[PDB]
Amino acid sequence: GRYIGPVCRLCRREGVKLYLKGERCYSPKCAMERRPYPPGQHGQKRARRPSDYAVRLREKQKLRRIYGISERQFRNLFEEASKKKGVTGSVFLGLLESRLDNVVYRLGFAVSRRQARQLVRHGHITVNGRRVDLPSYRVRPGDEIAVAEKSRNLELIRQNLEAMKGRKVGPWLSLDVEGMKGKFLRLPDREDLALPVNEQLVIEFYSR
Amino acid sequence: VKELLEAGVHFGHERKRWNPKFARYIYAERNGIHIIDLQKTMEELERTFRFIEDLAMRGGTILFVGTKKQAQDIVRMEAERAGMPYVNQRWLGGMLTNFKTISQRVHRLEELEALFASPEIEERPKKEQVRLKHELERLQKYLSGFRLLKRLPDAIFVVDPTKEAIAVREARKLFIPVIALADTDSDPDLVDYIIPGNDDAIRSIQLILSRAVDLIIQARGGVVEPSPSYALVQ
Amino acid sequence: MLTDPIADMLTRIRNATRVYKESTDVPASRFKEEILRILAREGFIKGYERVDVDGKPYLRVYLKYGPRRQGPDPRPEQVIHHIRRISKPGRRVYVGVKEIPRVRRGLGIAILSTSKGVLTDREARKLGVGGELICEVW
Amino acid sequence: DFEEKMILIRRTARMQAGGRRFRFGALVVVGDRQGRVGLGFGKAPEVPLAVQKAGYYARRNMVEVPLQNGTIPHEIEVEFGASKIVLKPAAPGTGVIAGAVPRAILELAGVTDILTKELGSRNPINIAYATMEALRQLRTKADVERLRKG
RNA sequence: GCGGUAAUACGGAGGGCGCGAGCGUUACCCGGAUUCACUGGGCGUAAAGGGCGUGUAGGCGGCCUGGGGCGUCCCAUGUGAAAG
RNA sequence: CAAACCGGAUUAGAUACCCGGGUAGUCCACGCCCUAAACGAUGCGCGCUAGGUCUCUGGGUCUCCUGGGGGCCGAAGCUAACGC
Ligand SMILES: [Mg+2]
Ligand SMILES: [Mg+2]
Ligand SMILES: [Mg+2]
Ligand SMILES: [Mg+2]
Ligand SMILES: [Mg+2]
Ligand SMILES: [Mg+2]
Ligand SMILES: [Mg+2]
Ligand SMILES: [Mg+2]
Ligand SMILES: [Mg+2]
Ligand SMILES: [Mg+2]
Ligand SMILES: [Mg+2]
Ligand SMILES: [Mg+2]
Ligand SMILES: [Mg+2]
Ligand SMILES: [Mg+2]
Ligand SMILES: [Mg+2]
Ligand SMILES: [Mg+2]
Ligand SMILES: [Mg+2]
Ligand SMILES: [Mg+2]
Ligand SMILES: [Mg+2]
Ligand SMILES: [Mg+2]
Ligand SMILES: [Mg+2]
Ligand SMILES: [Mg+2]
Ligand SMILES: [Mg+2]
Ligand SMILES: [Mg+2]
Ligand SMILES: [Mg+2]
Ligand SMILES: [Mg+2]
Ligand SMILES: [Mg+2]
Ligand SMILES: [Mg+2]
Ligand SMILES: [Mg+2]
Ligand SMILES: [Mg+2]
Ligand SMILES: [Zn+2]
Repeated sequence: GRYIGPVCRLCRREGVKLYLKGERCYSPKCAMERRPYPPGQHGQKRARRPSDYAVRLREKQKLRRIYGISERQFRNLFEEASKKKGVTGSVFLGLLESRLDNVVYRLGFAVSRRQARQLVRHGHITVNGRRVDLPSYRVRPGDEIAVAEKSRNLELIRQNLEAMKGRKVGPWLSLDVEGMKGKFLRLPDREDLALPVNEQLVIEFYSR
Repeated sequence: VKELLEAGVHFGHERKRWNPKFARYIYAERNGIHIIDLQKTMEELERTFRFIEDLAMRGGTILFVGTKKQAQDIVRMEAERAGMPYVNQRWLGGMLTNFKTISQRVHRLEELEALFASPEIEERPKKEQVRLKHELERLQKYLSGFRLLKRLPDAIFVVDPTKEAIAVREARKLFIPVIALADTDSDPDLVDYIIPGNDDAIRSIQLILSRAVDLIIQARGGVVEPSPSYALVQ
Repeated sequence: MLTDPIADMLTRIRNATRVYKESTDVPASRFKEEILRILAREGFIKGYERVDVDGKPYLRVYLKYGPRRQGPDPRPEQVIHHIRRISKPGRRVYVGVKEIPRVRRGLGIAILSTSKGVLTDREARKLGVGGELICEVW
Repeated sequence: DFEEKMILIRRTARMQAGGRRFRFGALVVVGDRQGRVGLGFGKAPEVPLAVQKAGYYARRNMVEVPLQNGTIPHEIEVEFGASKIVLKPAAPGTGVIAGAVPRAILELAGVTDILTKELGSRNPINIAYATMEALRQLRTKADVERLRKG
């Protein structure tokens, strides 16, 4: 997807299992288990107290590097979520989570988001029966996210959905397998996601 | 536990070195001396003695502080009469706010007297014997009845607010209620329970602490007689 | 001379309370009095009354404080924490009804003078006028 | 129990014949995040001691802060020395918008949404002593009503 | 503020942080700067009381009542193009 | 009496401090000059907010009370502090 580099060296910088890879991250790796310290020749010496700033910075990185998104595109969302009405923090989360590239991951078509990004850019994903090849596209509520009719018997997709048979998908998403079809029921609320981010902090970093 | 026309001669006192804050409790400037509003001395006494009652009933202690020499001896008897402790010679920096650290001096006195009932007063070099026996001297001299205190007291009775003002300040910083025998040179508002009498002149002083300790015993359970002091005040 | 007689009073009061007087005397005017009417109503004083010193007419204000307090410094809380002239000579301050200020989220008042007469902030807004913003009190 | 933060530690220095002789100071805050905060200034010979000392100092000197939905009753401004602090209530979602010193104090008090301005001298010590005073001075409609009844 | 022979501050290397079809630089405007302060500052010793008076214009002006309604406040109504 | 100046000393030098002289000047009148650490380094007016003590000058029932002026100490409060 974007960033396109070593992802698990980011798991190892945030000191958190980030799952930027899905499958193997559940193995005995994700980088974290076995070697859970920072990347670089130095990331194993006694860590100095993070400045007030680093703390709020590293926390944003933790959120942005999850959804795999340019800072230019992250901040654009945050500012919008800011101007918007409601707890500007959770509206932000609502917005990231409303992204098509991510909703495809949530409905387990891809096993990662990097994989879900490409699944869209290569046109295997449809919204409301029309095709959408933009990771950015904002899913609204009531929309149905299908797997493209002529993409259905594809290898990467088959394994990915026989694995989805018998698994639960978020309380704000519908999903029927065999039909390769989801449904965006509602914008998730703050306690619906289990993100390892303070998020309150992310707001503070964008007013430094 | 009363007397109203115990003006006697112990009503008004002090000239014009007054705290103007003491203006309510004064009657007139009868010839260079403010004389104390007689009535108020008796009705402040009402609400005051009332206070002290509930203190003896609940089983708490009152630290009697009087350093002024014209009241010094009187404090010793009336404070010994009641179980309560007294500060009599001089008042030390942190009897209360430093009450732990100060009590090491108590930890030593009680323990240094234990040296003087042992075979080790014959043992130990006389280099120690002279020093460690004239050290016990001074200890018993200041803490003769501070040692009775094992924790901070529930209240504190001072005979001169102005003069023992370090005692007062320490009480407040630890929120310990101040009873005080006050007159025209003092700041009444700095005191919780006031007996607007006169800090100096034994004829007052003792009368007050007599009747007060009367009341303390009377309310604890003992109902007693005349005092070791009384008209033995000359 | 006495250039602002309202500030004189407002102040006279501020001064008296900070040394905890029982009452204080201001020389009298209906307009001054019409303010004390509000001070009194809203709980800031105990009330006032036209006394008479040396044969000239004053308004004795009766001040009001908290209860005695704890620790060092037992001087009670003030009731009139804060009280200050807004409009003054050579800077008169007038406000529309849409501009009458919310003082301390209403924990305090703001007396103003309108053509319906002297009034609190809440009074004018819930009565539709504006006027010369006299003073905040909180 | 209580949460400790520590706003600055510094290394003061005095002169004695032949050399300077050092010392350390620590400003620390304690809070239960439910309306209680304490500010402690602990000076002492070596660093971690000066912290310990502050924490203790900070626990006497507590302020009972009257939170309301994460913010404050009125808006105070306070002068301590040449430092001025300005506190302003804000609706939910605003966050602590504050300089790094009253932030320490406010977050630990449990204010989750507020507006702030440091005005005048910005000495971190006097600024801390000021927001403490600002907090000490908050009244609610509850306690104001008591004041002006009778 | 670093460099005077053990440089995390110079030049290279490995590693790391930040953005990324961009990233840096210089220039300019507002911000932080309550640092021209109306909101929101000061002048005994930090910059700042005129050497002192007399007084012109101007600014400001005690208590009570009545008229007017300029300031001030309120209601209605017209105007405030489109773009932004 | 004393800038400049003329001498004597001192000194490494001594265009200075010390010593002996000495002109303007210092004084007066009239006319200019308009400065200053022209200082309380604190503009003028009025109102308010504990007291104590010393002093100058009024008044009254004259142990004291009541004005005006000059100091000191201090309540509240203020001040970066000193202080006020
Ligand atoms: Mg005395
Ligand atoms: Mg200031
Ligand atoms: Mg500054
Ligand atoms: Mg080298
Ligand atoms: Mg070096
Ligand atoms: Mg280097
Ligand atoms: Mg550098
Ligand atoms: Mg800004
Ligand atoms: Mg500006
Ligand atoms: Mg300035
Ligand atoms: Mg100078
Ligand atoms: Mg100057
Ligand atoms: Mg002058
Ligand atoms: Mg001039
Ligand atoms: Mg000048
Ligand atoms: Mg004039
Ligand atoms: Mg004129
Ligand atoms: Mg005029
Ligand atoms: Mg007028
Ligand atoms: Mg008229
Ligand atoms: Mg008109
Ligand atoms: Mg338009
Ligand atoms: Mg001569
Ligand atoms: Mg000569
Ligand atoms: Mg000539
Ligand atoms: Mg002349
Ligand atoms: Mg005479
Ligand atoms: Mg005088
Ligand atoms: Mg003071
Ligand atoms: Mg001071
Ligand atoms: Zn991983």
